[PDB]
Amino acid sequence: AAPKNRRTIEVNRCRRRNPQKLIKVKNNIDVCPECGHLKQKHVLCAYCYEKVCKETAEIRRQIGKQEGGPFKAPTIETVVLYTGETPSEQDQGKRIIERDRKRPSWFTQN
Amino acid sequence: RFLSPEFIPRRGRTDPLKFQIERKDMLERRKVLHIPEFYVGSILRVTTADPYASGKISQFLGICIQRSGRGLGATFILRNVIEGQGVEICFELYNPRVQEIQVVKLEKRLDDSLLYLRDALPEYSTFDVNMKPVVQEPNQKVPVNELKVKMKPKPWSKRWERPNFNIKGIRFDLCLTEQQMKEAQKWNQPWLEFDMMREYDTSKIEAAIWKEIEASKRS
Amino acid sequence: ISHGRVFRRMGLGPESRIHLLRNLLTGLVRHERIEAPWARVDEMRGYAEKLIDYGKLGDTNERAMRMADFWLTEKDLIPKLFQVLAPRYKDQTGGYTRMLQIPNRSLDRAKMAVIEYKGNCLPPLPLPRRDSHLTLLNQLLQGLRQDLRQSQEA
Amino acid sequence: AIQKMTRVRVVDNSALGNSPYHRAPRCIHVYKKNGVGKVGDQILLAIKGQKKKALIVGHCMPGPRMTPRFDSNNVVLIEDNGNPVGTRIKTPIPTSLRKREGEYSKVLAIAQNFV
Amino acid sequence: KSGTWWDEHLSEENVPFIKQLVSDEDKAQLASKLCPLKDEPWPIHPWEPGSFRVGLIALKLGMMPLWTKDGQKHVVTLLQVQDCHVLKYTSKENCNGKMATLSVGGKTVSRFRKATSILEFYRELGLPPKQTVKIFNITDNAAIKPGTPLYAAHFRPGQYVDVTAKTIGKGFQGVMKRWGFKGQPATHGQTKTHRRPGAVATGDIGRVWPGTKMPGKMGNIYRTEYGLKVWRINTKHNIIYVNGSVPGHKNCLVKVKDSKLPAYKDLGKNLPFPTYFPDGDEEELPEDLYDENVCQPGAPSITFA
RNA sequence: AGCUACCUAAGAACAGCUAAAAGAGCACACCCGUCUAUGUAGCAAAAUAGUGGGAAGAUUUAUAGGUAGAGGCGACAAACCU
RNA sequence: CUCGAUGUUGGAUCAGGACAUCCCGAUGGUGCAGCCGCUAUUAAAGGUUCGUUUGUUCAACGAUUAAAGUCCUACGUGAUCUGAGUUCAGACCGGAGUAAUCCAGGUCGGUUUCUAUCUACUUUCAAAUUCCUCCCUGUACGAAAGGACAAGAGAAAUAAGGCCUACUUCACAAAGCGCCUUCCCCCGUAAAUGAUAUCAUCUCAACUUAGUAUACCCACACCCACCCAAGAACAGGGUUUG
Ligand SMILES: [K+]
Ligand SMILES: [K+]
Ligand SMILES: [Mg+2]
Ligand SMILES: [Mg+2]
Ligand SMILES: [Mg+2]
Ligand SMILES: [Mg+2]
Ligand SMILES: [Mg+2]
Ligand SMILES: [Mg+2]
Ligand SMILES: [Mg+2]
Ligand SMILES: [Mg+2]
Ligand SMILES: [Mg+2]
Ligand SMILES: [Mg+2]
Ligand SMILES: [Mg+2]
Ligand SMILES: [Mg+2]
Ligand SMILES: [Mg+2]
Ligand SMILES: [Mg+2]
Ligand SMILES: [Mg+2]
Ligand SMILES: [Mg+2]
Ligand SMILES: [Mg+2]
Repeated sequence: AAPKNRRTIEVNRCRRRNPQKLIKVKNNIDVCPECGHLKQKHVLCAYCYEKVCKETAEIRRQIGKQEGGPFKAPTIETVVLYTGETPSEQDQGKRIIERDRKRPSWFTQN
Repeated sequence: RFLSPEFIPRRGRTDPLKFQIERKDMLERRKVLHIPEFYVGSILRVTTADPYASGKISQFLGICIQRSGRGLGATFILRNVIEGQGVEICFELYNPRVQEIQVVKLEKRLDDSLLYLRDALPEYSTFDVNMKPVVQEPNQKVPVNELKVKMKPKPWSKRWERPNFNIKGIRFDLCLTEQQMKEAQKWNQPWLEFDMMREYDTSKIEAAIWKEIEASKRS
Repeated sequence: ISHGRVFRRMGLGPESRIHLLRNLLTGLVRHERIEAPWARVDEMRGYAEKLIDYGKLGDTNERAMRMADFWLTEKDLIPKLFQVLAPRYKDQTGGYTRMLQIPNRSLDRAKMAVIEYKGNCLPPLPLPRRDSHLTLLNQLLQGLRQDLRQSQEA
Repeated sequence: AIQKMTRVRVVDNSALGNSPYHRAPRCIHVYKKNGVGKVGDQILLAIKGQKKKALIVGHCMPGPRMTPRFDSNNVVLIEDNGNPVGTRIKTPIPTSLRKREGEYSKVLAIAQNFV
Repeated sequence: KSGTWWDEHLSEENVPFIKQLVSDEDKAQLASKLCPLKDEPWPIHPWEPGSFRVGLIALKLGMMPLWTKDGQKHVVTLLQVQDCHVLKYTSKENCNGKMATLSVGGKTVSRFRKATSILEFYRELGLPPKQTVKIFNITDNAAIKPGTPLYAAHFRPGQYVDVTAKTIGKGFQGVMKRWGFKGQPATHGQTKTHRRPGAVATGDIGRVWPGTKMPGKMGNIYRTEYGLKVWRINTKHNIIYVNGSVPGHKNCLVKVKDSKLPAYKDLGKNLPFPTYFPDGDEEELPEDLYDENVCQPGAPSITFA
């Protein structure tokens, strides 16, 4: 099967610009109250998620340095401590991960 | 506690009210007709009203090879060899024409279905129609007859050696070579054993079913 | 027609799907929080909950040990399951993970999720929170509730 | 259950049905509109190179519940009158055939065993 | 201008409170309608030949066997009457048809997911919204005051009903599954042609006739099953037991109506008219009404003799 | 005549099993291309998958050389000679 | 008309139409007692089998059937299939030719491309047909032999439309081999009364008789997200399971 005739630009403009083919305006965008950047309502904030991921990566590099090899996941819980912090009573017997910076305001010591 | 298998419904989107209402009719019919505990592998005698039988009553004795269905439609298949002719009947547990179900011999087998007896030697499907009931002691474990049957030559009605069938009560060593057994393992699905999401836990369903059974008998 | 079909068709087939879901679940047990395409994380989430329940059976349970051995492809994680993760969730009866949509993947624009075991040592995810009870709407409703409580006592 | 080309087992004691032959007896017609024979239906056989009517008295295909299912497809040779060709049927046959005493009085008369 | 759903702006504390509040209100709106005869009903006329009464909306619970005294097995479909009420009356004059109509509603759903005009309608009626609403052509003497509850015992064993629902949706289907076309041989040379329509017209006309059977969406349309016998009514749970199968999936809503097949014309002489009013009924019905031929569960075993 | 037909010089390969005289059988590597499906601007200006025929021989194959269009070469198919 | 191509005999698939009707309906005649026939008028809603054989259409034959209709549709339909045949290159037999070759004479073998631009169409539409058994009845009808019919009651098949309780293939489901439901008409004639033509006359006289639907659908959010028995996308249902 081949076209019997060329389709005119008038026919093609009626197909290409049909409201079905047009991009739709989104109405679920909003400002993240924590950082002020934009986000979709049902999706996490890209900026705040990245901030959390950058620190998770730093903590994971510390976990890597302590374990020092593959197949060495510990059999006890872990705690992340920041400069100026000490193990509490409930952090005894836990693997301690030391981060050389101040605790972020958003990563509360629970 | 033995809960007869037709009380545990299959997984699905059925509204639980429907199984409750159905259970009430199954339990009322059980007041009229005593439905005894039995398994695939038990020898049973079923008496049924038959408008065309002599005396208008039929009696069949056979080995239960299948228990299937749920609810008031639930059935079992009895199989016997009679004058060297294999025969089997699918009985409806709750059909009001059933007059009596007698457990001649209560026992369990290595498999949950004995459909492969259709391809076993006739002896393993032959049971005397006048055999007397074996007494079952109280509070004794149900016996598991560990008979591995000998088979007729291939082809069989189904490919019983394939892993999907998971049959343990066949003397495969006598009827199949090692090369024939190696081919069948190509259909093995070792991951299926570990698919946690496929597991259907009916423990909490049975607990509530037991409360209904006890409630009906209490009143 | 796919009425009532509860599982996805992923990977290269049924064994391949499990192997994908197993690799993901293994990563979740090591790192406590992974990101991956949203549907795979959705499909894997059911198994991650079931793995904890097997861990709560204990390492002396032969069936649970056989299940853990299949699902955890790095064997140091088998002692972690029974001795770290499961004791962490002994009080809970379910809901051991939380799953959240994150922005689409850059390269192929795939819908993505982040999934984590609850109670892990990582920095908290920026979870969504309901409006404060102090908003105009929630204060009008609060007034409504207490007015009822007053009349309910009568 | 029984259709054209189905090989049947003649279970009455007819000489025609029990004499050895190089070709197994084979249904060549089912006297039913849809062409699928069940218990109580008549079929035409190609048996020993001849054509003989038979009555189906058992088959391997599942029927309704409470009815017997046999390991073989069993027939009884009949005449165009309905009269049995043999005189003894040892193998069991369904009691449901006793609903058609009108048409099959003589065939039921030679039946020893019922199931 | 952005969209909003009912709980978007609510706090952790107000969400449980609002759910309890809306649920309690619905339960009490339904409880306020349980005595139609003490609430100034419309005239209760006697049944007459040529008279047409209302039907119901029920939910398909599932299927079940029953047996008749003859020993015959019949399968039946359980239809549960869930919160069926009359909603609207339209006079013969305003309907634009030859009959008056009575609008009935089926299943309670969420006020949070219904349109405002619909919420405005149900607020004026004083009921929670219904999932499905169906129109029933009635004769003038069969009108019921809107808000009146309808029950399973509106129907009686031995009667016949027509049941209408949407069939199971099967999506886009080929001609074999959709129309029973034979397709083409599996082997013997066939090239990429096993499940196709074949020819769709003749060469001469140069077109395809309207109505030609072709691949397309299958199911998910309203069918009626005519003339189903009511075997049993469970009045406690409001279950109708109709003979056989009815269109649709379990847990779908069905329209149950007195059968319009001619054999069953003017069999409503002994049926409740205009409907069954349990509050008016002097003697409570038993939990189960049975057709005479049904083997009841506790009845003794059949014994042909 | 770096393809292909045929030839020259001088090389190379051919597991296991059976039988044992071997243009024997079974069967790999290897050579071929019977049948089916796929593919038909292909993955491919002839392929892919399966199934096949042969596989110590008139076998298969690397290298160099020879025969040239009124011609060559040919277990004649008017085959093959970029 | 088409040789800057309208390729394909039979088959498969799906069938649209005619009526000159094979069957089912209603009539008239009969060398029509009855049962079967034969012949004509009306009727195209519904239906019109499976095999052995031949590439076959055709025919023969075996079993049936209410019946196994005749025809047209580019010898309907090959951008849907098949390729036995058919009809290029290879080869064989017989014959013809000095030979190259040839022969509606046989024989074996022999590449069936196409991603759909336009037109058209893609849930018309929920009214159903037929056989058989019983019964009427061994009655009517006949010397007998035989031997029915507008009824009545059943039980089926097929065709539509659904569905999954059980069985089966299976297994949160989809299916059939399983189950459930299925509801009007039709005109040819045959007869009264009765004039033109004071009888008669069924009447292209006026006139009187046989003898003319219902059901389904139906209110309208947010249109964040999630779920679904809804679904290609879209749409739809649910979330008082956010
Ligand atoms: K031409
Ligand atoms: K070709
Ligand atoms: Mg012969
Ligand atoms: Mg087919
Ligand atoms: Mg091709
Ligand atoms: Mg194909
Ligand atoms: Mg060889
Ligand atoms: Mg050569
Ligand atoms: Mg030659
Ligand atoms: Mg030549
Ligand atoms: Mg041209
Ligand atoms: Mg047609
Ligand atoms: Mg043609
Ligand atoms: Mg040429
Ligand atoms: Mg010669
Ligand atoms: Mg010659
Ligand atoms: Mg060939
Ligand atoms: Mg040829
Ligand atoms: Mg095309």
